[PDB]
Amino acid sequence: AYDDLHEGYATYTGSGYSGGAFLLDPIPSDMEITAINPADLNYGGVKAALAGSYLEVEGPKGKTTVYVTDLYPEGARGALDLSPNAFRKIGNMKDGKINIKWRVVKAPITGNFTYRIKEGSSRWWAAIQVRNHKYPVMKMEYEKDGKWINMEKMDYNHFVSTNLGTGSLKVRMTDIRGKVVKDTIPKLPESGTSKAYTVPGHVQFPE
Ligand SMILES: OC[C@H]1O[C@@H](O[C@H]2[C@H](O)[C@@H](O)[C@H](O[C@H]3[C@H](O)[C@@H](O)[C@H](O[C@H]4[C@H](O)[C@@H](O)[C@H](O[C@H]5[C@H](O)[C@@H](O)[C@H](O[C@H]6[C@H](O)[C@@H](O)[C@H](O)O[C@@H]6CO)O[C@@H]5CO)O[C@@H]4CO)O[C@@H]3CO)O[C@@H]2CO)[C@H](O)[C@@H](O)[C@@H]1O
Repeated sequence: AYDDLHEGYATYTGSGYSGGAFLLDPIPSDMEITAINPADLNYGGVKAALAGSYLEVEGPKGKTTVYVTDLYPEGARGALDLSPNAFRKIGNMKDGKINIKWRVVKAPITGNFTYRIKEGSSRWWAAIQVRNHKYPVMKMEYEKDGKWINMEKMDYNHFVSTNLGTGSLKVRMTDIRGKVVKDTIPKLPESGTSKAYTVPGHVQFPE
């Protein structure tokens, strides 16, 4: 987002570093992270729209930036569940709950997307996650026989389709601002991949 704004409340949690719902592991233990309420997570009617986004969060004591790694199931609109190293920067740990303002911001990252091909993926069914993206990824499409096919983003932060075809995949990704970039991902196997793997991408959303 270039500009954005939300109000709500934050609490804190030790979860989300490992086994978070968005399958973004490994998460370095000293990263500042957050779980996010389902209503804001599924922005624009896209499941996990905000997975792997970064938020700037302002509390009573200051501002800080967090990586969104997990779902906050019991969260109301605007609600966030921060890691302790983030919460203590913007509020007092003696509080179980604080008022916050927050917004989607550009990821503090460098380089291009990487893609994660989920175990079980094949030409018949594949789940493809985008990582290292500067803004939330709202949409992913691949080209098959001259037409662009929309992939459904899943709760587990991968985009899914079926009968994708043989050969390398031409893909296009759309961010929360409507910016579109295109890339190529190496071919999917004929049989389901026994293990998940990552592939370096060659494109990034614009600044
Ligand atoms: O030779 C005879 C004829 O064959 C035809 O071709 C057939 C072919 O024979 C057949 O093998 C093939 O079967 C494939 C299916 O088409 C395809 O749908 C299927 O996809 C499965 C996949 O195997 C499986 O791994 C995957 O599991 C996902 C799951 O969906 C997902 O929900 C779950 O996510 C969870 C996370 O793992 C978890 O961490 C998180 O917390 O929760 C998540 C959500 O709950 O993840 C798992 C694992 O990744 O599901 C998909 C989809 O259901 O794969 C089959 C085997 O490859 O079909 C072909 C076409 O029908 C020819 O057409 C004909 O000519 C021949 O004569």
